[PDB]
Amino acid sequence: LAQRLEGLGGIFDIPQKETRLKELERRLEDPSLWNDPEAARKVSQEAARLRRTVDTFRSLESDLQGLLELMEELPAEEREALKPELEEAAKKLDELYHQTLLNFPHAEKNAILTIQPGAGGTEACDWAEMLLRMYTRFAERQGFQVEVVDLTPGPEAGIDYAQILVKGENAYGLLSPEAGVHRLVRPSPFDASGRRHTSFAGVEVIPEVDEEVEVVLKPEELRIDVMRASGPGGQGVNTTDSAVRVVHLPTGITVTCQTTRSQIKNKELALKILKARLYELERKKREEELKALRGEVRPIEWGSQIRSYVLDKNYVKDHRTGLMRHDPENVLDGDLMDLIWAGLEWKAGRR
Repeated sequence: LAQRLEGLGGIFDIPQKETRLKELERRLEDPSLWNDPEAARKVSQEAARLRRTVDTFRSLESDLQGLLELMEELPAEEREALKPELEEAAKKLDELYHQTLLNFPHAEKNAILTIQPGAGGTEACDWAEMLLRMYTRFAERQGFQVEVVDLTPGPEAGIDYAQILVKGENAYGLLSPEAGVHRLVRPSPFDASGRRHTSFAGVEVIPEVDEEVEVVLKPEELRIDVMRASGPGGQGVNTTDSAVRVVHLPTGITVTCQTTRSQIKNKELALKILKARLYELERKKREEELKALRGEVRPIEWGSQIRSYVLDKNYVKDHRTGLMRHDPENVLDGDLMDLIWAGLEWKAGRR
């Protein structure tokens, strides 16, 4: 299959677009439309990378009969001058594949992940907090920083809403195939009869883009509110603390943010998120469009849960990818990579 990566890694169409990014950049009247010349050198990496693909499969296929020398002799002065080029290769292969699985759009950008319970009652709020812990642990073990933009606790337990900002390379991309509905099956700690409950929570992920590509906001298009959760009776120093709710009147889109103390840094974040949600509202719409042009029915949508975590029977099962894991306790503690790559491939495989 890594043989067929060169299959949909496009290597017959890509060897022709390379000698193109250069010609448009050769004419002196290129920087006339500035927004095109800046993405012709960046896209020209794909011009040089393909040779880096054949050059690596030739270097790789050395191994197809390279260790023939070492399996015939063990010391190797000349051969170990080629093997340290194989780990730059063995690890250049994974890279390639995982590199190609990550190039969409904004795959590179940080991520804004949001969780809200669905049906199930108290069970669903606990489940939502569980997913939050899962993604927080996921970030943790990946070297990403997490900024709890907001976190609304639930009536009786768990959370009623949560929204985080995961900062790190390809946060969006990696987390992107996780957007969807998640189903939980197990007996509820909240119900005395050991009756299995079924609970749901949905997860969203959009990317935190570059604000330059984002619209600009009219102060008169917003309604800033400074909120103080709700202190039980004691509202003396609780009359003005630090959380701000920005509303975007034209849409009704709203963003709340209690990350820090400085009420002024929070407005900044609330607005950084808000901007990105509008940006998302656009793309979503700019795509409901190409359907107008030869798109009369339903595209490709998955209604029920994308993944199931059924604990009393000890397995986690991704219904799209098909990947089944027997250690839900690990999945639930952050170990998500294998579920992700698989999702990325399932998503790629359909573009």
